[PDB]
Amino acid sequence: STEKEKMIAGELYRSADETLSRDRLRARQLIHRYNHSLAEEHTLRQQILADLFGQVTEAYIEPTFRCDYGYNIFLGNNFFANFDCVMLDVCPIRIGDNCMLAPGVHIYTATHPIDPVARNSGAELGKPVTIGNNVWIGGRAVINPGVTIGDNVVVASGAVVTKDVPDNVVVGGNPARIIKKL
Amino acid sequence: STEKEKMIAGELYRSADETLSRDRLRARQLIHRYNHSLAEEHTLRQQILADLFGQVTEAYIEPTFRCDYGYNIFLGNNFFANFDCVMLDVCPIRIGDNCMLAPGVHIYTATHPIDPVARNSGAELGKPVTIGNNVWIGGRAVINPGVTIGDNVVVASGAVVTKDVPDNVVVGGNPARIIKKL
Amino acid sequence: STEKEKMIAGELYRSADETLSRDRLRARQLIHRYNHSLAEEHTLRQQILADLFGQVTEAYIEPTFRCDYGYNIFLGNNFFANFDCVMLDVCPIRIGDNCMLAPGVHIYTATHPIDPVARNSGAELGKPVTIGNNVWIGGRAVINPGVTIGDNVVVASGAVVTKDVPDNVVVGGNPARIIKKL
Ligand code: PBM
Ligand code: PBM
Ligand code: PBM
Ligand code: PBM
Ligand code: PBM
Repeated sequence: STEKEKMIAGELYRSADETLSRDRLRARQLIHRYNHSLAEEHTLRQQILADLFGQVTEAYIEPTFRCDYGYNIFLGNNFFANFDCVMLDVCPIRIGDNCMLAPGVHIYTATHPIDPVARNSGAELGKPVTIGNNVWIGGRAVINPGVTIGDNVVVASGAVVTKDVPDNVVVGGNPARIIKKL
Repeated sequence: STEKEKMIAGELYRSADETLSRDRLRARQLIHRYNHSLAEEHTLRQQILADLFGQVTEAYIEPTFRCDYGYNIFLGNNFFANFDCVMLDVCPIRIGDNCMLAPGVHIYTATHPIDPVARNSGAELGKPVTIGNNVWIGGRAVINPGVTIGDNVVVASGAVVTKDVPDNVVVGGNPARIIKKL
Repeated sequence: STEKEKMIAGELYRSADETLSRDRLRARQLIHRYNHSLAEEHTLRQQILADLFGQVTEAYIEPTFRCDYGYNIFLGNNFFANFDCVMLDVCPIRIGDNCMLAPGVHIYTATHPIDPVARNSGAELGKPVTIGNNVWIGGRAVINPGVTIGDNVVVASGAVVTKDVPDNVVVGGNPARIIKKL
């Protein structure tokens, strides 16, 4: 297996890999163009996002936006994200329809072994993140690697999501807990 | 009743109202000027803040700063904010005298219904935020919509404030709780 | 004691002090140059950090990076920090070998008295931060003033650290608590 295939599949990979280095530069180029583009530039922004992401249809994303690869982000219909959102997509980040991200939401997929020896060994690895339909994620929340958020979930601002979230609940806190059922 | 008066009053409003859209454009223009202002350009900075806010006297605000409208921000005397502070002022954000915001403090006022049908309906709404005199808000705190913070309050770094905070306490945590009486 | 000596030693100091002011200005110049440097400007980035920090050997720091003075930052071998990290170094921030900071980690040393009269009095003070060897700090964590983090610690994303952390543990939450032993 290619290092890219290993990375996407959530296995140990090498980021210094040639293809991956090139992929990150391509994404950086597109991100940079996205972020310095004007808001009146709809065709350009839409064109850049179609190029960047694995899947996208309607998407309103305020700069500044950031991702690592782009092709690991899969966004359902009518996606909305306020400024300073970060989607670090070492592994697939799959988001359903009608998602709303408030400002400064961070979604991570990269991780490291907790054991220091292993960590300092160059080991690189990620875990996918999946988010359902009609999910609202409040300002400055953090969604950790390997998390699955169900449909119709409201994530309060500043929440740090470390475990799966079932359908139809409001979560909040660090660590995030169920606040109430919808 | 114009959409603007509805917005400010904390009622359902339509952001696409032409007057509100002109208003956000003006704010972005002013914010952009502020953020790219060289350092010794203190006059320019002061004049921009006088033009942007609903009320301001002495105010030291390190770029980058961000707000939505500007005119819903009312700042008391001797206001101070470190870099990357954000005041999303769909509704009034009233802050008393001698306020100190550390870096990356976010104050929000916009909200959404928790019900997904209602949320996906295009319903736009906010709640005011009021902060007292002599309040010190630590790095990366989040102040949520509808919250009132009393006088002489210390908000610990990273705190996420979801409810009123009475006078003379230190609060911290997410959710933020009383840590000690002053 | 020059105000500088007081600042560094964690005593009440006056920031408006000319050398300090010059020192902060110098730091801003270097940071600015670092932050706008293109990637392949290896030589330059490394040269700038050598000039900025009190101690550094191998350090990979993704822009944007930010500090107050630079000379209060002491970094051990093989230092790594992702983008948006902030080290506000009014007092010494001493970090061991093989440290890894995920994006948007904030380390603070400045503080203010909790008493309002004393706070509004112009009182300026800091507390040193010390971090051990082989520490991995997750995305958007906050390390507060006066904290000491032992060796082989993993600080979970979004954790807010307010008290010392002993060797060989994973901490997480706000406030951060021991999640498990390593
Ligand atoms: C089509 Pb392959 C498992 C580098
Ligand atoms: C228009 Pb909503 C990301 C507070
Ligand atoms: C210079 Pb004080 C708002 C951490
Ligand atoms: C050798 Pb002195 C405490 C400016
Ligand atoms: C691939 Pb690590 C510096 C969150």
